[PDB]
Amino acid sequence: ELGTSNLNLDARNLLAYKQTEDLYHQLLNYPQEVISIMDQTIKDCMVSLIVDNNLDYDLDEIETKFYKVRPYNVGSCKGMRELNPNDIDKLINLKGLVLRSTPVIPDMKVAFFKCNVCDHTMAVEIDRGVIQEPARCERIDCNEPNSMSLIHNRCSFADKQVIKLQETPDFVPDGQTPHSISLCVYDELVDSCRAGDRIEVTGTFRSIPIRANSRQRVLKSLYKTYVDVVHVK
Amino acid sequence: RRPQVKLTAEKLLSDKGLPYVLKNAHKRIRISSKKNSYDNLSNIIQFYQLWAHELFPKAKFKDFMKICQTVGKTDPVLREYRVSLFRDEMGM
Amino acid sequence: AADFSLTVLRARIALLATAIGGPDYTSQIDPPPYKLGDDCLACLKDLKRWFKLVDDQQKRWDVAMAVAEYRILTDDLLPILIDWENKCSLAAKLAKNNPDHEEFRNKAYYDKIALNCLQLLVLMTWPLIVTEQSSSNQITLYGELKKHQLVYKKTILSMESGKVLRAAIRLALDVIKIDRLSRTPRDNMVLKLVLNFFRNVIAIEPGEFTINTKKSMPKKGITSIDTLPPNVSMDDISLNTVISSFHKNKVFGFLLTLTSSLSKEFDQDFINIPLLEIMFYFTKDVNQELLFPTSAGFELSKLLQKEHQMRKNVIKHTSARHSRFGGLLSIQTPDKTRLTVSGSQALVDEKIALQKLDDSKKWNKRIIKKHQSVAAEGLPNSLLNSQTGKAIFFTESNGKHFKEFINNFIDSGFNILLHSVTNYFTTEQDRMVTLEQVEYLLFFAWFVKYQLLRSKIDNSADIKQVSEALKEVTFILVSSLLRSAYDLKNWTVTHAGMIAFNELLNLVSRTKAAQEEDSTDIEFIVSRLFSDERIQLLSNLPKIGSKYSLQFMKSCIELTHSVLKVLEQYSDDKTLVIIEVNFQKVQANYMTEPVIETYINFLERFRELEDDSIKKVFSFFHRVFVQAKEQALLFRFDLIILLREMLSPDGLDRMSRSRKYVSQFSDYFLARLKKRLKKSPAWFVGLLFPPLHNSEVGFYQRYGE
Amino acid sequence: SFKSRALNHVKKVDDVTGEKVREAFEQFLEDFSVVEKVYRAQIEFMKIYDLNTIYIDYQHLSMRENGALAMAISEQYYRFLPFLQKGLRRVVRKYAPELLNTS
DNA sequence: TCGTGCTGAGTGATATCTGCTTTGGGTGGGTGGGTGGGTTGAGGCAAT
DNA sequence: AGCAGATATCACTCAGCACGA
Ligand SMILES: [Zn+2]
Repeated sequence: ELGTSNLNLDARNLLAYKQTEDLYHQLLNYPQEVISIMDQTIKDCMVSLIVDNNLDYDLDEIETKFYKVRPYNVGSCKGMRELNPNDIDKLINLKGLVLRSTPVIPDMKVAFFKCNVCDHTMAVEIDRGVIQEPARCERIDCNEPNSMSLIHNRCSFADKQVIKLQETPDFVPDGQTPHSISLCVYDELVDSCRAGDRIEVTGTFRSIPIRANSRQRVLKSLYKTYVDVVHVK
Repeated sequence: RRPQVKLTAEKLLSDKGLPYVLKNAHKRIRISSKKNSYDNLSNIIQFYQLWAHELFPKAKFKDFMKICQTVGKTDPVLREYRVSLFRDEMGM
Repeated sequence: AADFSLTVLRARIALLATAIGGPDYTSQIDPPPYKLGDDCLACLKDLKRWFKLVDDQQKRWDVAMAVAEYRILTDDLLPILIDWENKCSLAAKLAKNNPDHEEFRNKAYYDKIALNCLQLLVLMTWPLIVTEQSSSNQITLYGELKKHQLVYKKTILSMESGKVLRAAIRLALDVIKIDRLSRTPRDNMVLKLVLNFFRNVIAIEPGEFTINTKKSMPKKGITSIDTLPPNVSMDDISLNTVISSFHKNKVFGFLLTLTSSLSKEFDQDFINIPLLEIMFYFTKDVNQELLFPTSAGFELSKLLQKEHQMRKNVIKHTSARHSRFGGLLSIQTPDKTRLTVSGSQALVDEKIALQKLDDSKKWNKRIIKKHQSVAAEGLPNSLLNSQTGKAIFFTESNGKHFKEFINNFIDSGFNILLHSVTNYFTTEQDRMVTLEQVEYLLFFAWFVKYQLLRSKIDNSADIKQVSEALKEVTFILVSSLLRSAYDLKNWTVTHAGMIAFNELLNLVSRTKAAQEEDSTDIEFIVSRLFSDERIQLLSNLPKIGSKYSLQFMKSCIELTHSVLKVLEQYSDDKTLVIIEVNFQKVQANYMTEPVIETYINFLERFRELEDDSIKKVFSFFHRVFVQAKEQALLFRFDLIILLREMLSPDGLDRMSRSRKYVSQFSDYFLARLKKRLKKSPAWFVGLLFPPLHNSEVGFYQRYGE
Repeated sequence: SFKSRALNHVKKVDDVTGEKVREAFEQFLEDFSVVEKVYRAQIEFMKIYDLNTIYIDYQHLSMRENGALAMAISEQYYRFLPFLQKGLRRVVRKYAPELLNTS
């Protein structure tokens, strides 16, 4: 009715149902795949409601939307000092104070390529941030190799933002400098919390390699940790 | 100076190949009158694509098809095999 | 030596250019009037002598480059012609006021200067053709001279709204003022010069982008293929601007007057060929369907909706979350082995998983395409090589003017022009070069098809205007041209003859539809044209089509469709005697693996074709599968893969009749394939491979019995 | 004594939708009125003073063509901008031929 | 008009060698910049 | 040590002909 897409899910409700206790455990253990499955299922039920109820609502509008799920209340909140490597790629809850938020960063989703010889265009999806540029024109008649140009302004982008979070005052055991963690928010969650605001964030604890230098594929041994936020309160 | 991998007649005639298709291709493939035509086409292509992938990973599907075409036109052993098949079936 | 001589040549031509003349700034009148120099006529004669003695006899093109560098044309000849035309117009107005009033002195000298200027214009604007024997200098200066020609055409069509066209028309009318018997050979030469000038103006167009192939193309690749000069855009040299200028300067009226009195008050030998070339260059790049379609807003909304549907179908392949979300999939093969894929769509769908598996593969099988540069044979860009769907976007007024001009020509003198051209060419067949053959065939085909379309749209204007195509002289000329082109392996003339024959068959079908009793004399023509050799030829065309360009394929397909249509209709209507015609024999003739292959190849490119091509292809397929019962031909994998592509949600729009044809054919094909597979398990293997040619088992394979 | 490959501009695939946008834009600049023509007069004004920029009121655009033209330009301005310039030049050519060339 | 080599030079392609340059720090400079980092201590200047 | 450009030596495709069928 309101035209929104994001759905807020209480993880405890999964435990409240006999069938989905395993699903709750999997979400706690394997969040990425479970979240993707949940998004697709949400879209499927949304379309099926209109299909079964033979409502007058337009279906084409629904088919062209992106749907998401924002789970919260996934257990007791840990501390920034209690995050060990065992918690990598797992769903965590963290309370803290917002300290700064970078401006909106455009994140690429779909790459748009153009042929230099026949003015033919094609869109290639991006996986793990790797553009799958064609080797040659897809046209039978025009098979010109190595003639594809990327049009930056005709591509599809997403919203990204990096936020610095500090542990709450009560979490400091003795009174030393409070520790901080970096958060990443995408799409609607962008601009969902200003500096100096106390928030609770649910997300995935992730580690990403850091390149030694800009010239080479060489990586640092030490990994950097951050949180892929899925819900903000 | 590296030998290329080719879809040779040898390959085609191995246990994983034509004999594999004959042994189990009616069970997996099924053309349904209650299903959409696109679904049946996709099912047939799915079976043959998985078999091809298993057999000869280097190539794509269409490429595989083309290669198959050329092999069948050229190879005399493959021809023999085919004829054999046909003969044995006609005798039943 | 060579460089020093080039410098001397450039300096001397620059001195000539500065000596021809220039604007007189002394006079207070603005804009200043052009003033002729002391030796204007001598300068023009010397320039022509340079052209003759250096450009041609020594096989070079340095003189033309030197002339273009110093802007001899845009600054001297065009202003001179325009000023002379304005003086003549003022004299005509004065004569209207009073016939005895005259304001001309040295009229003979002015006319001499104007004629020399027009001759030099024709010399500079003559088409440029590069052959195999062309010298290194000629080969090296091709692109620059083509760009200079583009600039010349733009200036001719723009300056003073193109009054030099009116000057040329006046020069031609000067010859027209004297009777045919009184016309000296010089006057006919002037008329031919004017017609050649118009043909050259229409013909010029951007050249090709020639690249050395010595070295395999770099990692950078091709940047862009641009041949336009710096300050020239496609809008200046397009046929739209040509139509606008011609309508403004009443060139169309002059051409209509020439072509209406053709062979009656004029010497046809001089005028027939130039008119034919002019009209071919007029209508070579024009599709006749566009001429018979705010409406722009409605079409824009429809196209936006089409793009919206395409984007909606594309959306299913995009992940809601960002790229770095990091979902990993494991897919189990029928044997217990797991393959890894990445992406949310992979987890949520299986067809997407297999498509990604396919797509991820690095190895590509080499595809070799036999490309022939049109500039090599000297031909211009035309329907033969222009990509299907390339539409000339006319304005409403320009489109109306062009349609009116073509209609008037077809109702006035197309019959006579075709008769004269056919007589002259059949009298001199062997001397034909490829260009003349292609030109004649394309002109005939275009005008016949346009008349057919207009007759369909409008019940008034009718086939009797193009009835001269039916006559046997033109028919035998076309048949001989096509057959010789086939025999000598000249594929471009083959293509042109194919198009002409397809139009002729469509025409004859319409005439038979008109009246049977009056169409007995056309049953004669049908019997003549379906001669066994011709049958064979026509059948062979498709079998070879697969090797050549797309357009070749399409013409093959269309000619096949027309041939089968006429054959079936005339077998049903009456009996046919060439040797009696056995429609089943021909049909059978048409049923072989190359034909099918050709068809498949053509259908692979379905995202660029219209619905008519798909309809014809699937009509042929219906003939194959149902009427002929030659089903073994179609039990292939190329067809199955292509049909999956057609029927997939991303392939073809749901709201389309082409999808209806495809769905019906797919249903029938799948039913018969299932029945065959249930009968013979061997066919599972068989599908993969071409048909067996074994006496023992061949029958069994083909027909299952 | 050399191997040479030729490429042609007639092989290129045209943007059908973009051309229709140009066709619609030409009508808007040539027929819109509020009763003297608004943009025909403006083009004349630039001709006398030799000005480059041409100002179009977005409110006027939404009125003509039911709003399809305005909506299309709004979402895709980078894509359709080159085609708008093609349409403007054609109208300039018809009514201000001398405006195309720089002063 | 199918099948089976023999010829073949053309059109590739991919397995295979030849030269930077880098970190950061004055053992590359200030005709690469100071919004790509370094950078705390002394010194001179104007507003106070 | 790693990376980007380049050389040169490696095969493969369409090309077409002789025999016979
Ligand atoms: Zn291309």
